[PDB]
Amino acid sequence: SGLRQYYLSKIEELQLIVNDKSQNLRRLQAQRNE
Amino acid sequence: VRRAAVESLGFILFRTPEQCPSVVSLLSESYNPHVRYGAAMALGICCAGTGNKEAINLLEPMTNDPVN
Amino acid sequence: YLASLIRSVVALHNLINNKIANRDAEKKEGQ
Amino acid sequence: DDEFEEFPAHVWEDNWDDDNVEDDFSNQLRAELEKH
Amino acid sequence: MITSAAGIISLLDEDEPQLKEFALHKLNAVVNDFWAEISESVDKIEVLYEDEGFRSRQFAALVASKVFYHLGAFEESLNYALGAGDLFNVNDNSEYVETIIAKCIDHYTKQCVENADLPEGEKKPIDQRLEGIVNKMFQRCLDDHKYKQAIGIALETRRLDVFEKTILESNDVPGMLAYSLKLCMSLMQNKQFRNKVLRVLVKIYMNLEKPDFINVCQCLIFLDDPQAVSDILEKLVKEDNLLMAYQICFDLYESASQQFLSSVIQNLRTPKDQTLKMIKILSGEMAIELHLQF
Amino acid sequence: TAAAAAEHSQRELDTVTLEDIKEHVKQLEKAVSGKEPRFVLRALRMLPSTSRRLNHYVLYKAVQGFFTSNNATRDFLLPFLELPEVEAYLQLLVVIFMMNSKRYKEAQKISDDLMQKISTQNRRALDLVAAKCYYYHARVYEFLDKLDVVRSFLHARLRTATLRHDADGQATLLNLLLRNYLHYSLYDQAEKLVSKSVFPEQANNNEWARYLYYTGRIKAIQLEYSEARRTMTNALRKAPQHTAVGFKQTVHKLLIVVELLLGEIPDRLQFRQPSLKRSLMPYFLLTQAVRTGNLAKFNQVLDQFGEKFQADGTYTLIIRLRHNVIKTGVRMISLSYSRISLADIAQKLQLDSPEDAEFIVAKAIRDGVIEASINHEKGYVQSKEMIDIYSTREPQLAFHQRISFCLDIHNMSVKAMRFPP
Amino acid sequence: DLYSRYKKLQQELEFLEVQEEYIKDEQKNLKK
Amino acid sequence: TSGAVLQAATGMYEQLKGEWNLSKCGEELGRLKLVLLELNFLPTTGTKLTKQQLILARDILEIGAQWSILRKDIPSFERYMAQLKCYYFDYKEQLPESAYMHQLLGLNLLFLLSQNRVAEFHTELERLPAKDIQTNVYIKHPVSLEQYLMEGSYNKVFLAKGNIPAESYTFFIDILLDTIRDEIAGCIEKAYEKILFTEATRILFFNTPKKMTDYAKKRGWVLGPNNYYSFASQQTTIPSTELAKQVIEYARQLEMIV
Repeated sequence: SGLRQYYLSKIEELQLIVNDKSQNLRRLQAQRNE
Repeated sequence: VRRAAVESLGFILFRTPEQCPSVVSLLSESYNPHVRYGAAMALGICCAGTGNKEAINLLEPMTNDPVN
Repeated sequence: YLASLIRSVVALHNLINNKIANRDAEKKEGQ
Repeated sequence: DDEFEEFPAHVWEDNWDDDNVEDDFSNQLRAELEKH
Repeated sequence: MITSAAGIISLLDEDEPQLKEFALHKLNAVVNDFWAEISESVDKIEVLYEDEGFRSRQFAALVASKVFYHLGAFEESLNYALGAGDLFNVNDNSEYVETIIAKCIDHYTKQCVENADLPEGEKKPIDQRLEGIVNKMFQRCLDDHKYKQAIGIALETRRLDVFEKTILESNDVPGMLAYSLKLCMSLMQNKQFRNKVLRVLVKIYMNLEKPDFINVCQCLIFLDDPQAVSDILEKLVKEDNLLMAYQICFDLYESASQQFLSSVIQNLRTPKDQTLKMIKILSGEMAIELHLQF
Repeated sequence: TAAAAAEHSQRELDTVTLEDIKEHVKQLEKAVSGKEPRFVLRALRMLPSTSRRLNHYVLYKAVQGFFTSNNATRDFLLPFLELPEVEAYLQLLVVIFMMNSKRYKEAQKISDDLMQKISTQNRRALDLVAAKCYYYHARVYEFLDKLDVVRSFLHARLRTATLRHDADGQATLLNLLLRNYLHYSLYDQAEKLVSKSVFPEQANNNEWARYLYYTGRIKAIQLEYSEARRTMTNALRKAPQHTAVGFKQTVHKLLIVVELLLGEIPDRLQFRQPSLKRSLMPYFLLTQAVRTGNLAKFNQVLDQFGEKFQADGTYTLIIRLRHNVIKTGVRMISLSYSRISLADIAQKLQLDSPEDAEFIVAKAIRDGVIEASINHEKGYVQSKEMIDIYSTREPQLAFHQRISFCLDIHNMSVKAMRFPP
Repeated sequence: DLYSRYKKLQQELEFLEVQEEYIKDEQKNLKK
Repeated sequence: TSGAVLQAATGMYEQLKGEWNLSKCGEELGRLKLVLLELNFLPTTGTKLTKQQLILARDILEIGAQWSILRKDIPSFERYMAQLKCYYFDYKEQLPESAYMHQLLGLNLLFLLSQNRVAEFHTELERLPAKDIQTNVYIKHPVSLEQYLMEGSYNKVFLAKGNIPAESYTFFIDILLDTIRDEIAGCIEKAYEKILFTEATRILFFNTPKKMTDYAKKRGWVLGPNNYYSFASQQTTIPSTELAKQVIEYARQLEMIV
C-alpha cells in the first residue's frame, strides 16, 4: 500500500510542530496585546 | 512606509485568503493608526470578492476606531 | 539570585492564574 | 496522581545521642575527679 | 533466553573467518533486543566492513546499520545501510526497513534539491545504490495500484521522467493530469521546476487520443510560449475544430497578458475569415462588446 | 432486604461512576475530536481511584451499553466478564478488572489484543493510553512471573516510541524495561541502556521518580555512590506526597544504604515518620551499628534481618557497608580533628598499628571522603586549613546554578500560558 | 490527498515561523 | 546427519581429553570451535535443541579457558569466559548443574579484580546467587580479596597469596599484585607530602632493594629532590572571561523574548 507510512510519518511530525507553534503564537499575541 | 508595507503584505497573500486574517489580526490591534489602516486595506485586497467571515469579523470592530 | 527567585515565583503565580481562567472558561463553555 | 502499585508496601524530635554511656555525666565526672 | 550478547560479540575478536560469520548471523538475529550492548563493539564491525572478510562486505554492514539505527545516529546509519547491498530486503514489514527507507527518501530529496540549482557539470554525484533503493520504492508505488503519491514524491525528488511514466501508466489519466496541474499551479514555488513540470504536462496532453486543448493553452500561458499556442491554433484551423479554437481564444484573452496576446496574433498573421475571427477574439473586440452588452 | 438496599445504594454510586466514565470519554473527545494535544491526561488522571471503584456487574452493563459502533470484538470481553482512543481506554479498564480479579490468563490475552490494536493505529494522541497499557501489561506479566517475553516486547515498543518523537510512551517503556532488567538482576545491560538512552527532559513527575530510583540503584551497584545518593535523594523529592508508600519506602531504604556507604549517617526524621518506621527498622539497627563501629552488633543485625535485605535487594551493598563502616569511622575522625596523629587514629578508629592507619587513611583520602594531607616524617595527618569561602568563586558557582535554575522556571512558566482561541 | 496534506502543513509551518518572528520584533519595538 | 555430527564432535572432545583432559590442544580446540559453529554455538532460544548442549558447550569452552590460563593470554581468557558465562547464566532450566563451574566463575572474578574493573566485578557478583557468596570457597576467596582491597588491608591481601582454593587461580594473583602496587602508588601521589627511600621501600612492597628503583624508573613522580626519594610532592587569578560569559548568559536569557 505505497508510501502511506512515509507520508504519514512526515505529516504527523509537521502536525505536532504546527500545533505547538499555534499555542506559542497565541501566547505571544496575548503578551503583545497587553 | 509602514502602511505601504502592510498593504503590500495584503497583495502578497491573495491566493490563500484564509491566511490573511491571521497576519492582519495581530496588526489591526496596533497603536499606530497608519498600521491599522494598512491592515484594513490589506484585508480588503486579500479577501476581495470573497466575503471572508473572519475578515469581516476583524474589520467590524475597527469601524468604531477613534481615528477617522 | 534573589531577583531571579522572585521573578520565578511571580511567573508561576501568573501561570496558575491563567490556567484557572482557562479552566473556568472551559467549564462554563461545557455547561 | 498514580499510586505506584508496582511497589509493594514518642512525640520528641529525637536526633541520635541514644548511645550507651557510663551514665551521661555523673559516674564519668566522679571518676574524673577521682583521677584528678 | 540470552541475557547477554557480550559472548556473541566476543567471537568477532577471533581470527577465524569461519567463526566470524556465525557471530554476525546471531548478532543480526538479536540486535532488535540487544542493540545497546553492541554499540561499543560497533567499532569492530566498521573495520570488518571496510576490509574484505568474505561476507564482511554486506552482512556486517547490515548489522552496523541496525545498531546505528537503534542508537540514533541516522546520518551514518544510512552510509552503511546503502552498502548493505541486496540484503536490505526493501520488501519487508520491519520498522528498521521502513525507517531507513524514509531516511533514504529524505536524503535523496535533499541531494536532488541541492544539486538541481548547480550547473550541469559540477553536481554532487548520487550514490547509485541509494538511487536504486528509491527507484525500487517508486516501482513499488506503481505496483501497489497507488499511482498517486508517486506524483508527489517524484515532484519532490525533481525527477520528471518518473513523473511522466507514472501519470501515463495509470487509470484516470485525466484525473491524474488535473491533480498534477493543481499541484503545479498551487503549491510548488520554484519557477524553473514549475516550467519543467508544465512542459511535461503539455507533452502528455498533446500525446492523447482526444487531446485536451484548454488545459494546454492555460499551461502555455504559464510557460510564456506564444509561438506554440499560435501553431496549435493554426493546427485546429487546418484540421477543422472551430468551436474548440474559439474557446481556446476566449480563454487566452481572459488569462494571457497583452504582450502574449500580441505575440500570438503576430505569429498567426505571419478560410482566412476564421483566422480573422480568431484574431478579433484575441484582440478583444468580441469580449469587450459582450461584457458591455451584459 | 438490607442486602438489596445496600446494592441499590451501590448501584446509584455506580451510575455516578458511569457518569464519571462518560465525562472522561468526553474529555478524550475534547482532545482528539477537537484534535488538540493533551487532555488525555485530564481524562486519565482519575484512573487509579476509578480502578479502585471498578465493579463486575457495572462493567457487565457497560460492555452492553457502550461501544456505539459494535464491532463485535465486545465478545472477547463479555464471556470472561460474565472510536480510536475510547476503545483503548475501555480495554484498559477491562484489563484492570481482570487484574484485580486475579484472572491472569484472559488478562494477558486481552492485554495482547489491546497492544496489537494500539501498535496498529499510528495515532499521536493515543500514545498516552498506550503508555498506561504498557504499564498494566507489564504488571500482568509480573503477577504471572514471566518478566522475560515482555523484555523483547517492551523493547521493540520502546523503539517505536522513540522513532515517533514521543515522550510519555518513551519514558514509560524505558522505565518498565529497566524494571525488567533489575528484576532479573542484569546490572550490565541496564547500565548500557541507561547510558545510551536520553530520558525526556519534559517527563511526568511519577516517571521521573521511578527513572531516578532505577538509575540510582544502577549507579549504587556500579560503585558510583555520590551520583547514586544524589539520584535517590532527587527521586524522593520528586515522589508523590500523599501516596506511593511502598515506593517511598524502597527509595528510602536504598538511600540509607547508599549514604552509609558514602560514609555519612542518615537523618533520623526518616525513621521517625510513621509511614516508614516498621519498614525501615532493620536499617535503624544497621545505622546504629555502623555509627558505633560495632562489628559485633552489625553481624547480629545481618544474622537477624538478613532475609529482608535479600528481599528488598541490598545484600551486597550491606557488605560494601563493612568497608564503608571503617570508612565512616575515619570520616568522623577527620571531621572533628585537624592534626590527629596516626598512633591516635589507631584507636579511635579501632585498628592494629600505625602502618594500617597509614594505609586506611591514605585510601580514605584517595576515595576523597576526608580531604586531608598526611605526613609520616613525624607521623600526623594534618587536614586542609579551611580557607574562607567567600573570597572565592564557590559562591559565584553556587549562585550560578541557582540563578540558572530560577531563570529556567521563569522561561517554562511564561511558556505554557496557553490561551484557548 | 496525502501529498496535498503534507505540503499544506509545510506551508503552514513556514507561515507560522514568519508570524513568530514578526511578533518578536514588534514586542521589542513596543518595549522601546 | 545431526547424530553423525554430534558423534564427530564427541570424538574430537574424547581425543582432547585423552590428550590432556598444549599446542596439540591448540589445534584440537580450534577444530572443536569450528565444529561447534557447525552445530549450535548459542542455541539462542526458538530452536530448543534440549540436547543437553551444556555438555559440549562446557566441554569445549572450559577446556579453552583452561588452556588459555595455562598459556597466559588474557584476550583468549576474556573470550572463553564470556562464552562460558553465557552458557552458565542463560540456559538455566535446560542445562544440568555443572559442579565444574564455580572455579572458572571465581577465576573470572579474580581476573576482573586483576584488571581493576571493580564496577564489572560487583555487577557479576550481583548476577551470582546470594548463598554462593558466603558458602563456596572458589567464589569466597576472590570476594575476600576484593573486600580487603577496598577496605585497604593490603597486608591481608598479600597474606592471602598462599590461600588459594585451586592452583588455577594463577597469573591473576600476579597481575593483582601489579595492580595493587599501582593503587598504592595512586594513594601515595594523591595524598602524601614526601616519602624517603627507606620508607618507600617499606610501604611499597617493591622487588628486591636493587630493583626497588622500580615504579620510579616507571611512573617517576618527578622524583629526585634532596634524597632521590623525596617524592616531589604532587600537590588566585580572576576568571574574568568565564564570569563575563556567565553574566552575559544571564542577560541573554533575561532579555530574549519568551
